[PDB]
Amino acid sequence: MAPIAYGVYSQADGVSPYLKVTLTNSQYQVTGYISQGAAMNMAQNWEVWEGGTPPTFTLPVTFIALNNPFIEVSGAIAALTAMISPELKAANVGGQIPERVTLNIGRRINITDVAIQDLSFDLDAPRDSNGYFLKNTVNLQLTGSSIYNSSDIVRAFQ
Amino acid sequence: MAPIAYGVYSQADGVSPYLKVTLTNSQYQVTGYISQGAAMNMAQNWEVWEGGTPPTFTLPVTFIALNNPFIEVSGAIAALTAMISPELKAANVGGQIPERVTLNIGRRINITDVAIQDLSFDLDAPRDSNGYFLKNTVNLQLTGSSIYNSSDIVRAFQ
Amino acid sequence: ARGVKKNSDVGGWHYSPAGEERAVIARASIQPLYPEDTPDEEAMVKGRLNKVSVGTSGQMIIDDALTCCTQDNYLHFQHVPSLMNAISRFFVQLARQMKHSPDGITAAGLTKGMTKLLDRFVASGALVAPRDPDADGTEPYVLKVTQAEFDKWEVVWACCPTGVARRIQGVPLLIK
Amino acid sequence: SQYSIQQSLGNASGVAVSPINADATLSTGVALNSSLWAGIGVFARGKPFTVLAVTESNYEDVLGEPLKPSSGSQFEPIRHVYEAIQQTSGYVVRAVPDDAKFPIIMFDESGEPAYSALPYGSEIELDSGEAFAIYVDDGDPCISPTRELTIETATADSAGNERFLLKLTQTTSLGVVTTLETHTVSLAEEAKDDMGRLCYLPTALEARSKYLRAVVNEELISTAKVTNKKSLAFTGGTNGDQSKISTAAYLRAVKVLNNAPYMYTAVLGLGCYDNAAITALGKICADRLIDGFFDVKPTLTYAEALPAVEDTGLLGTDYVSCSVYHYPFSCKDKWTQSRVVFGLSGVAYAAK
Amino acid sequence: SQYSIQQSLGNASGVAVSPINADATLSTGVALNSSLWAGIGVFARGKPFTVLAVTESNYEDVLGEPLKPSSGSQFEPIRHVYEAIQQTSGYVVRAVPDDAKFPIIMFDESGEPAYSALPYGSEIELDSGEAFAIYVDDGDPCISPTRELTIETATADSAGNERFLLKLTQTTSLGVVTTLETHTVSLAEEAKDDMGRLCYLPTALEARSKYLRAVVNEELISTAKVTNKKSLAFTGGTNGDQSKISTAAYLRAVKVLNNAPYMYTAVLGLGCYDNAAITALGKICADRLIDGFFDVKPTLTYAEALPAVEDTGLLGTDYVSCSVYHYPFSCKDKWTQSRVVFGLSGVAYAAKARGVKKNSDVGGWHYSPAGEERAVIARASIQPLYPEDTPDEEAMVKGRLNKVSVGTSGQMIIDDALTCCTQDNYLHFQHVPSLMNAISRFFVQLARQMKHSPDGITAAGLTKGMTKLLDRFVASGALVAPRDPDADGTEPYVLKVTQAEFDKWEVVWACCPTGVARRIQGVPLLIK
Amino acid sequence: TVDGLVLDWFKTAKSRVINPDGTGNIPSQYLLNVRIYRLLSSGLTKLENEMTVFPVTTGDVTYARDQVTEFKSFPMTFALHSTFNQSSSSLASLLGFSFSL
Amino acid sequence: GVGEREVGKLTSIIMNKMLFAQGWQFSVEVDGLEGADFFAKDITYHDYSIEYETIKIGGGNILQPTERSPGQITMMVRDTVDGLVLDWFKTAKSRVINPDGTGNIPSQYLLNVRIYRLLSSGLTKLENEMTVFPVTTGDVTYARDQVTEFKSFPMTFALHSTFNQSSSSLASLLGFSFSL
Amino acid sequence: GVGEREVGKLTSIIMNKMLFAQGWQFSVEVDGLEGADFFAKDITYHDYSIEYETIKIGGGNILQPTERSPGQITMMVRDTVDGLVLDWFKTAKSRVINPDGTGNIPSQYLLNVRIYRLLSSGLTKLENEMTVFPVTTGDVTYARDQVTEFKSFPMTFALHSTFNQSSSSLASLLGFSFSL
Repeated sequence: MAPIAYGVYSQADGVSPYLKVTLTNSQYQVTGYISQGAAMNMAQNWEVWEGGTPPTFTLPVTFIALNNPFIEVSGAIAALTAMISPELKAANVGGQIPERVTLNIGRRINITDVAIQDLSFDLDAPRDSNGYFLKNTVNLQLTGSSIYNSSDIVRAFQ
Repeated sequence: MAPIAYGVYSQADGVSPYLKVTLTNSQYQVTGYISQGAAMNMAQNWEVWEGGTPPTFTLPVTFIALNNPFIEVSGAIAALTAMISPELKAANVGGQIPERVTLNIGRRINITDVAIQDLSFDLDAPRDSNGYFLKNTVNLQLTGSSIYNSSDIVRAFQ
Repeated sequence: ARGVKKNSDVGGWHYSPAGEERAVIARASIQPLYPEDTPDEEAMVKGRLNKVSVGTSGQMIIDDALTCCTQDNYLHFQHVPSLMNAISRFFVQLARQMKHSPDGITAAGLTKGMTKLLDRFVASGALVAPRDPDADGTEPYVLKVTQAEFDKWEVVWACCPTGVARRIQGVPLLIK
Repeated sequence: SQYSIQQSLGNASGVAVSPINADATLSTGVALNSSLWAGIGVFARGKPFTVLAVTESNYEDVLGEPLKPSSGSQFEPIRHVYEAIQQTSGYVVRAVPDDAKFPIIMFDESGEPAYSALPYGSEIELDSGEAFAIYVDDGDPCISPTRELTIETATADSAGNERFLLKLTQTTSLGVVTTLETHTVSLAEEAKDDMGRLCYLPTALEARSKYLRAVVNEELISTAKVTNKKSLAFTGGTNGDQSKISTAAYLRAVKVLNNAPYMYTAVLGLGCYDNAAITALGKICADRLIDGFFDVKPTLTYAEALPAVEDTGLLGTDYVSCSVYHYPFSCKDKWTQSRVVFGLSGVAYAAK
Repeated sequence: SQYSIQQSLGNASGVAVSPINADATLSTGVALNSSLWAGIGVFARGKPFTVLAVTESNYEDVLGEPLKPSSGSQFEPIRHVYEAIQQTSGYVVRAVPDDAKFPIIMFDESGEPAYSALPYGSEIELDSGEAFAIYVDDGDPCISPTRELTIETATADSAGNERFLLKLTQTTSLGVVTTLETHTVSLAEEAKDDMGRLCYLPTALEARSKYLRAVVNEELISTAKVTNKKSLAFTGGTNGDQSKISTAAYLRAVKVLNNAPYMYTAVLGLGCYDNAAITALGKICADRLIDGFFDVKPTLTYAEALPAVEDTGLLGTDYVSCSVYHYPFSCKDKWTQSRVVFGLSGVAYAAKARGVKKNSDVGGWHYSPAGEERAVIARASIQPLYPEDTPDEEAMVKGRLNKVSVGTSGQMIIDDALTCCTQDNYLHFQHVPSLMNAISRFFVQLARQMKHSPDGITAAGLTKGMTKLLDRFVASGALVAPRDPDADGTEPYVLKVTQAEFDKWEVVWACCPTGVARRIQGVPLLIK
Repeated sequence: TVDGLVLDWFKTAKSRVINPDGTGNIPSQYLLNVRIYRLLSSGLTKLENEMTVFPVTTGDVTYARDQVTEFKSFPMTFALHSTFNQSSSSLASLLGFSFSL
Repeated sequence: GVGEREVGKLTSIIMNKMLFAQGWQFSVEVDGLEGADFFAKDITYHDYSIEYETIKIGGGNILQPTERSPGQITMMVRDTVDGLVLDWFKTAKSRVINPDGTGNIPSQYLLNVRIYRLLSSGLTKLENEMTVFPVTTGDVTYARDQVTEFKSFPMTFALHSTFNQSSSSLASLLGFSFSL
Repeated sequence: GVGEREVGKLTSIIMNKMLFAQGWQFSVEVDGLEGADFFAKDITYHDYSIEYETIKIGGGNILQPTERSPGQITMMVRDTVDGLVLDWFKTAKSRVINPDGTGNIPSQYLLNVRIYRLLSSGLTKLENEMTVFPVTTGDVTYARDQVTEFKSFPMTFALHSTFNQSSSSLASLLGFSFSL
């Protein structure tokens, strides 16, 4: 079925599925919680209105190593850095891309193509006996693949 | 009569009509509350006075899903993003425009032509059982269609 | 095993042994013994065996999720009987853990253990709401405990499991 | 495998799709539970003199396909329901004149079949012979499509009671055979399946079966046996004439609608022009404190349509909560692109 | 090893579980004893013509497995008790026709087994042979389902008396064999257990087993021998045709109800429609000053429903404590999801029982047995039986029977609180007879507790008893001050106490109740 | 009381106010109409103040055995739904507190 | 007797003597603690509070409940001859936090505290069950001037979470450890 | 005698008289201080508190323990004729901080405070041992109005660390000094 997933992917967390943030691509899935501080912006350029700009997104997500840190924090951050990191030397020069992932929000608002342009977080949070992190707050900066039209945008929500 | 409207459009909210912000175009209407933080600015350029600048508006509006979130929050934000998003590929290349909306304030101060140049808000507010938002504060940035004259401006208020 | 232990707290036995999430084999140079012969699905499912095929990616896939139960009852699925087996095993483990204990607290302990087990089950998602709310409503579990003599605590427990749509069908329709 | 597609579902598991035929219909939706309407109409299928909670999911299915507008004056109700169901559901009542008859097939002691047809509402009885019989009740004259049944043995019950499986299907003119049900039942009174499902014949017919009803001799059921009969078609069914409907049928529909304990906020004319029916509906609207959407005959010009309201006799303070319309126009058929005339009642109710 | 699990618990410290079961329904309920009640029913299993106290945990088995609607006319009582149990326990009396016979297995001197069947109520006698006999009394025909017995031997006692064990098992249609119990017993005339428990054969059998009784010949017990036997199943016993029900059985059950030495304030029709039985129960209600819950045939349309009240014969000033019910609709089965029809009498009883039981000091006897809190039928897919037929309001009112209307959320409320009291007097309501019945009870127990007391104090005890009981009623709000102050005064109650001789004390009390509002008036108008 | 019916009611109230699953409930099903009336010489009551409120918190309450002369008692705090549009309706209806999206 | 206020007081007193109970039936207990029901003397419980926000609208503000701000439990207890309560607290905090400083699995050091209501027959019924962990006993004073009462102290326990009140038994082949 | 509450009270009283001890067996002492067990009159101890954070999740907040926020010891003491306690405090703070202002090695001025529990035979057993250093005695008042009690003061000592509670003896050839 789907490829490997990280974060609070299973229902065993016993948390509302709606409040879960999900990113999915052909080979990786990351699931997290909709944390405070999220924002988005769309705008245009003019001087006479010239044109528009693609959508922008600023999503901070908090991750908790409730039971299995290896799959919930370490694997999650590894997948995230793999996705943001442009893989342009994978011995396949005929098609190498920095790769884009699809975003699901509230299980009903879907962005088919969005680019993870920026990532940051802190590693100073406390750890476990093995040493894997217990908590983190990773903030993400995301861009639309194009300047989407009104017909493209308004009819994409549920 | 009028096309579809969103927000606190009906009187069933039992709130003073004067304090309602309204935007209207040929096919969409959005009604909300005059929230704190609103501001506006007009200015000119000089070096010898060269010329002027169009009016500018910064309107934060708060929306509450009192009874029907589908029509009051989700539909409202969808209409807003439709309006701000330039629809320049609607199979009608003979006339495509980013579209402008008309603004009514205090039911007495009307801006016939204003452009929604920027929109932003937060999605971290709590939701319902289905998952529609209960509350939001959307800030808007608006521009006049031209550098309006004194005869144009002063005689437009009530 | 890998599917059930993907979950970390207790595991999920409600997983179907069909589809390429698990049923991917593709050893090497597969050769059909009888290329002309094809399996009969209805006779196969009646016979309670398990049949195989090839997926789009060329992997070898087991296209069945049924046990060897002659009767068509809900035991004839695969994951569900494993669900009862797992819950029964856990119940046995907890009962043996609380075994050989003085009376007066045994009932409270067993109730608490079963309640927390139910909590883990609903977290795992195996415990789901009843299909028919007319009889039991949406509350999917029931428990009682009684006594016979100095011994013989009779405990009875009924639960609503879930399913993975073994009965497979579909119909799209037209509009013109 | 995923490459195979079936048509009917038994033990084998697969994904089926619609066959390649000449015609097909659809109806999908969810109930409103907000505000309802009621009205009398004549349609395809459905029990006569019967109320039917019609929604977007059953509007095209249990009411049959729309009839030809030139095929009698029965097109007004079908147009009204077509225009109304797209937005709102209702509790439409349907009745037909006594001329219509439904068919029945009798299986004797040996299980031999005999075909018969009886007027709707008539009750069939079983004498010394005629071991049992099954009659269709959906209202279809079994002519478009046809109803066929295939019966054979099956596995026994946990009690060892002998059981037989029978499957019902509808076959179109072109030969498409779509099953409706396939059930295993037994003559045993206490026939319980391993699921605990009862396999008793009459209980199964009344509970799970929805188009056929069976009468069985309680003294010959024990001695009755089973046979192997394949694709048994009902004959003698007839929808009768619907252009002329008796005022007796009109008033029977009126009183059953009155007695119907189902919520409906409004009443719709459905194109009926019977003056007595219109007056009865008006008094129903009055004494139930609702809105009515009556209409006058479009075929009359204004000069005589103006008096037509008191000609009908619905003017007065009693009929104060109702409204009456007029449509002096002719539009294009959605299917036969012909000059079709029907009222604005359903769309007016929908707008309100 | 120790991981494999056996079938059932034997004698080892361990865990044995049964195979998973799907066709087994079991529900939760704790009785609070708010309104003791009973009824005459015809079921499977259980001792007929006897009162059995049925709780929320035994109706499954002691009452027997529920039958289906198509099996005669005996699903009505099982459904009725099904809704009744969710409030409080019952004292049901089961009745069987003459066709019912229980099976008996006779063991000879050497233990030779023979089978026989005898009608219920008929005695048991043993000939020269067949040393003793054992018969099942649970009411199960032992054929659908089946039960078997096993006999083995064991160690002896201190006195050396032979001891043999009997094991009972049940087998279903599939053939799953599940043990139930086992008991050792010694044939000795003076057999005793190592606890000192009585090991005398019939005595031990009645002491332990609640399912099997035995008869032993005193002249053959000494010479009776034992043997090892397996799979001992009763044959030839069955209840017969339960559809056929006799007025003789009805009256015998009524007699059993009367002679029952237990309190019960309410009685049910419980699917009984025999006119003679209805009249008998009406006389029982009259002469025991209790409440009756008669029901009529649901199939009766309103045209013939009205004469049915007169056909009852209970119309009059005496049979006013009772109520008569009807249900002219069709519902859907919970269990078999079938289009079924059964009376709402038990549902109404449960509704009023719940509505009264929320009140603490005495219960809201005055509460109208209706409303969203009570008037909820909501079985499944309620459909009208006779949409063609139409009721009449005034004819119905003079008929004094209970009809039903729409409720808040589309559910279906009993829109009536009127008894079958012919005369249009203030006691023709339901709350008024409720208060006479309640006060009758309280007066009875206070009198009985003060019975046989030295004189000089009885009047005082009566005075304070009256005061306290009025206190409970005024707390409940049932009784209020009179609405006529000028002529009728403002005192909600008044008392008279005196005596005639060494005996025959007399008390006369008057009280004024409150309103219930079972009809309302409303008129619209507009200021335009 | 003996059974802790007040705590039971509070439990039910807060449950209706907020889903333990965490989602937001409709602010119409868990709203209660509190009212204080003034009595009369004849026992009759007249409206004095009617608020539409919802529970928030009972506060940090102390329970022990040292309460050897008085009963364990606690306060409950209710917050009004709104200082504007003090409206309410009955759930007991065919169209309940639910709405159309 | 027949006056309105006499009727009111009579009703009040009857329903009071029939429906009122003192704070008699109560029991606090903790898994793994023996006699703690005895040694503990006081309890102070708060499950969680729920916070509102104000929104300015015209002449009115509307406050809406967001989120369950969690509470805590505090138990005032006397110890025994051996200081078994301090011993238990030492063990508890040790399991909570490694003295080496690393973070322990938040499943091994979680305790199921429960308060039940007693009955007339001595039986107990559930009243509140929390899953908590120790945090601090507070700044406690010890001296010799305590010449009429015993040295006693409170302990504060914080709930693990106001969401998913779940627990399991360590006594199993698959213990509280997991698979990475 | 045979009533349930009589049984309960009997059990309670027996186990109370068999398992309860007053705050009798206790002893506070410090290395290098003679008679301090006598002169000290009160003790207030706190090892450390552990802080949690809240995290917003849906309708719930989850608090997790991070880190041991340290505590302190405070000892209320009366002195002798010579003010030996003040003398000791002077010496202690002198070793802690150079009056010239430089930082002393945090090994020479660290004291091992320990509280033991006494026994019926007068023996003592370890109850708590901290490695602390003086910080401040607080704002103390002295006058003549103390006409029925002695001038007494508290001293506050801060632990060296909540981690690596280590100490060694200065009395050695390799003293507390080190190699740079």
